[PDB]
Amino acid sequence: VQMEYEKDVKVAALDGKKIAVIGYGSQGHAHAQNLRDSGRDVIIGVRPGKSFDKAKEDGFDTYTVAEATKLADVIMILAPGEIQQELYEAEIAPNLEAGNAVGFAHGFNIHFEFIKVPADVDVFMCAPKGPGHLVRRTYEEGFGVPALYAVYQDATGNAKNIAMDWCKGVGAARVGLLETTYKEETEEDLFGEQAVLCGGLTALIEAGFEVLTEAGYAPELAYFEVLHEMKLIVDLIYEGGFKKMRQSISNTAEYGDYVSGPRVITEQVKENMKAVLADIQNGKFANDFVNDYKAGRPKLTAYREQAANLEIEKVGAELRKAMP
Amino acid sequence: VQMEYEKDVKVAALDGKKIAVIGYGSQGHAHAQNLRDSGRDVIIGVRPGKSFDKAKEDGFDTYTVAEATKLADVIMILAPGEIQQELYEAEIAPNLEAGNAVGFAHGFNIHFEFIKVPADVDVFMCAPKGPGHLVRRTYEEGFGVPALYAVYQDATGNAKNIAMDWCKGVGAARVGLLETTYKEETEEDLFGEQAVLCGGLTALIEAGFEVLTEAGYAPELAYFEVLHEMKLIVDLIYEGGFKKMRQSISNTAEYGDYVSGPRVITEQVKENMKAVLADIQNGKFANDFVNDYKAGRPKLTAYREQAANLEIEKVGAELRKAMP
Repeated sequence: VQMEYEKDVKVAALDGKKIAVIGYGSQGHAHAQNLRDSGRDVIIGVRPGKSFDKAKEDGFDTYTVAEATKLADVIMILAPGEIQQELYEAEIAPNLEAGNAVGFAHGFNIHFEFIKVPADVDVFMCAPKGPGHLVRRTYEEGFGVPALYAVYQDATGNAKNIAMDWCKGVGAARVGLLETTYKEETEEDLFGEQAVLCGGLTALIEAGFEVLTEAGYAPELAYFEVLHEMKLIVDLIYEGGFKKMRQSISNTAEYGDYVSGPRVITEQVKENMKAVLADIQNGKFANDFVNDYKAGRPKLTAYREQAANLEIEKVGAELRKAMP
Repeated sequence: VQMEYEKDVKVAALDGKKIAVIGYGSQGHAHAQNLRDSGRDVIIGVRPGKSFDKAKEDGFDTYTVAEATKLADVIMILAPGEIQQELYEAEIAPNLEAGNAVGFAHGFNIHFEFIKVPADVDVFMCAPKGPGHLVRRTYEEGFGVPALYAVYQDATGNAKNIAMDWCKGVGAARVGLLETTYKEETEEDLFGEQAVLCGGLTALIEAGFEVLTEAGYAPELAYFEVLHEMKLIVDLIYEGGFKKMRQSISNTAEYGDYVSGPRVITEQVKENMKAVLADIQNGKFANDFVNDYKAGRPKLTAYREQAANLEIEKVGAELRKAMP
């Protein structure tokens, strides 16, 4: 795959199109405002309430989800993943007309087919790889956040042009675009957050904190040596990969990295990751998540409360207050 | 243990002391410049060469290691770990007097007794939890980098005041100090970098990248999904612990974290970490590091050349180029 920029957006396919951003959370706000600022004709579709009035206060023609869908040619759904299906069936699906384009920033619901859009309507993706506030600020400072785009179904023949022009309008084409598919975006993103970025990482930190404190070491220092110091290392990797990080640390740290990394993350861990990937590919994770939501989030409930009781989280909070 | 600040630096024990900083790398430069800006009487001891001239350029009275040691009351050794022993025996030890204080920023060589300092000389530590340029620049902008301080032997009775006044002089007391011991700093620092921050982390990322690319996914998205996106996750952990990070990510991502984290990092991984810790405590890691250095770094050589051949490093370098 080759990375793409503003020069590669061949068609300004959003020209003359009535655009509805569904949701006015952090992400919806960033998308709609960025596009407005770029030149596009943006309205907002929300439940009446906090976000609604803030959208009107922000200067947007705001409506319900249904009427904003009726008025729109392009409808980007930026509600929370867990309410997209219900919101789509109730408010969006009855108001779609052939030749509309329906966008998402995450492939989960379309890929796993919890939502199915009629085959005379385009489904596209623009997935900026950053949080809404950063997508807005980097644009509010004319560069942006790199993004993935994809098309799930192309009824009109313009779906890829709409997705790239969306990524142009929100600033992402300034820094870089990667083409993907709904399936690859969904599965690589679920795997990355589960196996490395969020699950693996937090579990790796927690396991190291437990080894130290169970061996009798001071928890405040352990907090520094498994968590606080991580930011520096990750910043170095972000800017220059393993190579830049391993150049900047001491030779003693570097050698311990090469020697002990493979003793901690073994072949068995790589196997465990494969079983994590398999459950993403075969739909079992997606079903577990959606089932938990439908049951009233009982697993998420237990998880969140156990996590609030962790020693590292209490020690960490105190130390963060002590260091303004 | 509780966090201490400038207020807790009871005595200004560096007052009237001639201070030698041994080494003029980034760490030496930071420590010496901050202390001189703090108004301490700082000379540089380093072998003739560019460092010798860069120090003389920066306005420091600059001598050989042996000659600087002879002039100084307080001698802070900031040469690289691997040469401190030879450097100390040849150049430093002959020029120490009773009531001098010798400083380190890392306890490795004192804790494992590669270096033994006469019993009428203080041995202390001030260990900023950041790299030199950061220790320098934060000082210039009016705050600093947190630090650990410790004392290994206190001959004069002023060792601890000297360590805290050093941390105050380099800016660390602006942010927070933590008292530790030479044994705990050494063993927790070695374990943190090996099990979590450096070794664990890079092996985790690499195992994830391999699982994705061996399963057939595009290497460039995998880079984003196991590496590039980690900066945001870790910044959130740095600012507000797991709690803030888990609030900030999607519920799908957060759910996957709770569910897959413990599948990847198992009890067996925690057992692997315990064996890592044990080889730190029993001195085997230390001896293997020093033996590799004595034999001409042959293991480190192989490791470094293998690291340079990693697909994730080749694909990351291209993408980091494509995203300036």
